[PDB]
Amino acid sequence: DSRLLWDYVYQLLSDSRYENFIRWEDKESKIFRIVDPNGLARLWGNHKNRTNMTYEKMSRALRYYYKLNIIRKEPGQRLLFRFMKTPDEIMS
DNA sequence: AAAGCCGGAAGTGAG
DNA sequence: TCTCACTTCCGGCTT
Repeated sequence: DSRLLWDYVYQLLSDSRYENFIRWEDKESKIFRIVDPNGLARLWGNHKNRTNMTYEKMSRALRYYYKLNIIRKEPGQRLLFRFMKTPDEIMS
């Protein structure tokens, strides 16, 4: 479960030490913003012990989350996203 | 122009 | 050995 991207994103959003890579913008509405796409892509590649992980490839995994309706693009600003399901709902 | 964002399609490490 | 959750590559379209 820890290897899953939605689990990793939730863990970073709850740890204030990562506020400069990813952060809540409307925590009540599950709206978050990716602050450092290149830096966030390195944390993800390290998290899965992978090599040559890029944000171009990570964002494709986020677009894969578009199709599963886990997250969606929020139109307010660039790199803004919204969780459409809670962690309990994704595991359901 | 260049960089970013998109989705279709095939590839793959790990559990 | 097989499948899952991405991963890898890319043409096409935005910004």
